[PDB]
Amino acid sequence: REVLQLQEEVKNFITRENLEARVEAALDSRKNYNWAITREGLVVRPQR
Amino acid sequence: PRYELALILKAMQRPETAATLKRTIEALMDRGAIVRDLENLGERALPYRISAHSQQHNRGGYFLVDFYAPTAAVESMVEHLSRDIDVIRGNIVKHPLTQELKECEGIVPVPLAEKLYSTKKR
Amino acid sequence: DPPPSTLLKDYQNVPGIEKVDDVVKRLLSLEMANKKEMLKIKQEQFMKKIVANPEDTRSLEARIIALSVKIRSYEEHLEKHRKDKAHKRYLLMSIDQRKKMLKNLRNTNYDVFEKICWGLGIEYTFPP
Amino acid sequence: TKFSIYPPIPGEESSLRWAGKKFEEIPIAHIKASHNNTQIQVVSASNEPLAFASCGTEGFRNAKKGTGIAAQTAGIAAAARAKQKGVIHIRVVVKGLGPGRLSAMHGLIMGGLEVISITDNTPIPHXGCRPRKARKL
Amino acid sequence: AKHLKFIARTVMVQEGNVESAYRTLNRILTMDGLIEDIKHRRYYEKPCRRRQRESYERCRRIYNMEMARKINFLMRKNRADPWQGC
Amino acid sequence: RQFSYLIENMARDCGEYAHTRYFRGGMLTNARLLFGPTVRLPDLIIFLHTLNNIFEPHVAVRDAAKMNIPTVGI
Amino acid sequence: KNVLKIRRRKMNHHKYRKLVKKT
Amino acid sequence: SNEDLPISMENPYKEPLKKCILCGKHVDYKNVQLLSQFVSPFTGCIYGRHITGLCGKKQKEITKAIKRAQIMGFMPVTYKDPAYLKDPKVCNIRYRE
Amino acid sequence: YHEDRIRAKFYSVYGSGQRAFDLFNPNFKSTCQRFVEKYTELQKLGETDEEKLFVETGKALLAEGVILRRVG
RNA sequence: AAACUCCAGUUGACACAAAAUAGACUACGAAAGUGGCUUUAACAUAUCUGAACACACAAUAGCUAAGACCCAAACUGGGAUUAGAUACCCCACUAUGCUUAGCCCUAAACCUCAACAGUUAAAUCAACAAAACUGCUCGCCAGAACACUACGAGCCACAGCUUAAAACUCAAAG
Ligand code: FES
Ligand SMILES: [K+]
Ligand SMILES: [Mg+2]
Ligand SMILES: [Mg+2]
Ligand SMILES: [Mg+2]
Ligand SMILES: [Mg+2]
Ligand SMILES: [Mg+2]
Ligand SMILES: [Mg+2]
Ligand SMILES: [Mg+2]
Ligand SMILES: [Mg+2]
Ligand SMILES: [Mg+2]
Ligand SMILES: [Mg+2]
Ligand SMILES: [Mg+2]
Ligand SMILES: [Mg+2]
Ligand SMILES: [Mg+2]
Ligand SMILES: [Mg+2]
Ligand SMILES: [Mg+2]
Ligand SMILES: [Mg+2]
Ligand SMILES: [Mg+2]
Repeated sequence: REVLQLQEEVKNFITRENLEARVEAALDSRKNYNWAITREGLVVRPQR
Repeated sequence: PRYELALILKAMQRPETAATLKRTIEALMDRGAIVRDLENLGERALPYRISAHSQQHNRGGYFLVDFYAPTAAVESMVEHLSRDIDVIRGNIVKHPLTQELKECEGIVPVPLAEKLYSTKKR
Repeated sequence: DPPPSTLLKDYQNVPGIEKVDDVVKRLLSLEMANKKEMLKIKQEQFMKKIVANPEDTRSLEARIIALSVKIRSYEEHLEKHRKDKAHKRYLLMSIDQRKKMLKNLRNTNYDVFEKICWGLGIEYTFPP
Repeated sequence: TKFSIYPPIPGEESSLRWAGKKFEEIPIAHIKASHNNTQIQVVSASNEPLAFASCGTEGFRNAKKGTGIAAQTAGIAAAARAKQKGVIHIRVVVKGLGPGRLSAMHGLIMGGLEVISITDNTPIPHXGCRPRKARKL
Repeated sequence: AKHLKFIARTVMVQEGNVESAYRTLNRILTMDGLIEDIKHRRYYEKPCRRRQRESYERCRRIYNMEMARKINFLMRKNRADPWQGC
Repeated sequence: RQFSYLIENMARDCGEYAHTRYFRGGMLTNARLLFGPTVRLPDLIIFLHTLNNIFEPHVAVRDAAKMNIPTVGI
Repeated sequence: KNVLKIRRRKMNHHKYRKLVKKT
Repeated sequence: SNEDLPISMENPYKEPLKKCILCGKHVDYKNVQLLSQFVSPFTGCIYGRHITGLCGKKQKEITKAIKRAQIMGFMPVTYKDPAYLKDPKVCNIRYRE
Repeated sequence: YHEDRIRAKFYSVYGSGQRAFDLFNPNFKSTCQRFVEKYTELQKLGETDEEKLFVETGKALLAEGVILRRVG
């Protein structure tokens, strides 16, 4: 099962052919790893 | 194995920032790497003033690069980053998603230690 | 030394892995793994070559093979780290523990004692 | 709004203005509270020396410099040289746990200067250089 | 040196009350441990002496934290004698 | 101390004796000196509370066994 | 425990190290 | 014999073991917003498990992540980032009073 | 006892009700105890599962007029 | 007091040195020892005990050679104190503390409490300390001092380490 799941993801890996295209896309999106927590153990992600 | 390259580039325009990213990713592939993703964390202000290549930086672009590579390719890639002027700071760490977290049951209370001293009348 | 293209011990057996992408076969090889995955394969080869029942790993024979793969690992680590006194003690103790295994094996089953000494290239020397 | 003990951040605009000036434009009063002396120096936002005073410059000598009287006397002399240049509000920056750590701050208040904030810049290394050996006295 | 200024260990004065601010600042440094750390860093404390003090400070905390737990547990019996005369 | 009054009354009603107060040292082992040489000690002691106010055995439990007096205890 | 038995060995060693330096 | 006798059984009324706020969650060195919740707003000093309320296994993860983010250029050392000053307070420490 | 598993769940689902215990009265039956009697009586019928048997017991009490306010 | 006064303070640039907080945690390692970040390699033994005829390690100090040098600092110098002060206090500076390649192989190297297995009852048990015992095995001790000594032998050790007595003396030592 792990091999099958991996065989699907490999298609999305960056390659020398699609390297330039992926770079531009990354410069347009943003990933946010910031999230706080309360006393009740509840995540609080920022509204941005 | 699977690594993660926390890259802090210099505050530059889009044309120059794209040339540095591509230049940096071509160096990984030349050393036997298999890039997987390129996440952008956005351009922010550095927590402190960083000095690199005779330049005092106050801002930089944060980028992540998840990839697969052999063990011998890490040390050769750490040298390349040092030479590149556009890169303020770059470090490689084992990807945190390749470390399974053992399930936790809860906090176990610890009772006070007993029988530390003889039960004699001092 | 197993080639880098060799698949991992776990993934070689699963079906359908014969016909997959080249990139997926390079991620499941020894090239993208650590040094401890190549040692799991070196041990597997010796068992088939030497031991009658590869599946049984608790037998005195297998323990010698498992320990002889560790000894070779320490010698490759000491060839680059000469001033590592910790791994130099684990080597000299492992060499003394293997000799104690070869003594008990030579006293019980001499037929296999010759097989292991030949397969692994070991020469039992009587202590002074 | 409410009151906060946290200073305003330059990146974020604030509504707290002292005599029509921002928190950043306020001059600074650097105090160095040592064990045997206490130096005071007032500067502007652009790091321009305005006034300098110390227990030694006020006439105190040797052990008499490590007191709260000499520190207060030095704070009054520094608040009288800076008040002639148009100084009213200041930002205090103390450095050291000497005797004149608080007494010097009083002499600045007794010279017509108002303290809006207090900052501690005492040098603590995260390890650093090995200090001298312990005394037997 | 490389960090922003006037953001660390900085306290603002309320209504020109410098005394109350200085007490607050000195209480933040004490609770964080800087005050005591600055006093021991005046002279070099050798490892053996620093290990003797940490063990002394840790055994004092235990004792002081268990005695106080018994005082608050027995403070309920500090009331008047209900059987006065027997 | 909560039951000191109740016990003292019972002893009076049944024509018996009671000692609910602080037990002075020698009431049993040194009785002849405290009371007199012709004093007569109890033949039976009944402990309604075998502990003192510090959660330790009453001294009479040990002093009674010294003087060979049988004890009844709760 | 006292160090009276350590003090006897302390002088013995000191006088011996001082005698070797002299001879 | 008799049916009213007790039985050899485990405590039914026993309550589940308590968990820290971060139990079952992943601590990453890039989540500076979470790591700043366990440092002093004034000195940047890391708090202890008697203030944070975390367990031993999770307090070690916060520490290793803070020390890694500080030297990588993600988090400041001497002070807490002012941007995260208005975040929920989970630490049991009161300075002003 | 076997009924302690029942009581632990009742107190968790509902908890002690407005009714206060009377420990002086030896022959006193609490709201929880009444729930146990019905729960056990329905067990004699033949139901072999706790979830259904537990749910059916509460309905019987509601029919008898008992007040069962769940924590939720 | 001496010293400094091409000193001091603010700001900026700026390490082959040392590693706040976390740590009220008690983990790793045979011990020594190990608490800044990252990566690579990596932490013996499917019964136990077992080498003072051997092998490999072993804090600090110290030796040899080549380097680095903020700070600290034996030695030394100066100031002061003192009846004197070859010390305690102040200042300055060196070997040394660091790196590299080798040697030296010592400690209150002490948690002064051996390894494996097992027990909590009986006489629990001189005292103190960190409660009292069983089985098995190795190592070690037999009055004090002479003695971490002499001689002999071995060792890259040459003012050294290890092993280690005797004569005379005491009726105590502990
Ligand atoms: S209690 Fe489960 S992780 Fe802290
Ligand atoms: K010790
Ligand atoms: Mg004593
Ligand atoms: Mg002598
Ligand atoms: Mg052995
Ligand atoms: Mg030995
Ligand atoms: Mg050594
Ligand atoms: Mg040296
Ligand atoms: Mg110096
Ligand atoms: Mg002199
Ligand atoms: Mg030097
Ligand atoms: Mg040294
Ligand atoms: Mg030690
Ligand atoms: Mg010993
Ligand atoms: Mg042994
Ligand atoms: Mg003798
Ligand atoms: Mg010696
Ligand atoms: Mg000798
Ligand atoms: Mg000789």
